[PDB]
Amino acid sequence: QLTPFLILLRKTLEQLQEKDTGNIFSEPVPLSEVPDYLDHIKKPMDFFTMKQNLEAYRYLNFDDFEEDFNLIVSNCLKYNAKDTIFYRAAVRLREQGGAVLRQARRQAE
Ligand SMILES: COc1ccccc1C(=O)Nc1cc2c(cc1N1CCCCC1)n(C)c(=O)n2C
Repeated sequence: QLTPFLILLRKTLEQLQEKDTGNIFSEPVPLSEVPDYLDHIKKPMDFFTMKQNLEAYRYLNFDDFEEDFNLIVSNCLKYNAKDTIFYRAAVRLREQGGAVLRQARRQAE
């Protein structure tokens, strides 16, 4: 049901954000500091934006939620060179966030 699902997602988002130990993915990539970001990235995403989306009832299924998480990672791997803190952090988040989502999905099913 909807209310239990939304409770699950809120907890899941909290746990995903907990894996961002560099605090690298918790606000939008700042265009004032990374001015060419939108030359390469179609749809920016970050955990604050996901929280706004969650609280506005925009994630009513697990796939839509997981897709936005996957964008946080994919965008970062795409934009940044391999030998950067950003790329390395995204690879780690993919692994550790992946684990959180697998557990959450087992709960939702
Ligand atoms: C607020 O961010 C900055 C402030 C001053 C100088 C530089 C930055 C900055 O480069 N931030 C930044 C760049 C990112 C980035 C994240 C950030 N910040 C780092 C500081 C906290 C907010 C997010 N991700 C995920 C990327 O792929 N890129 C290129």
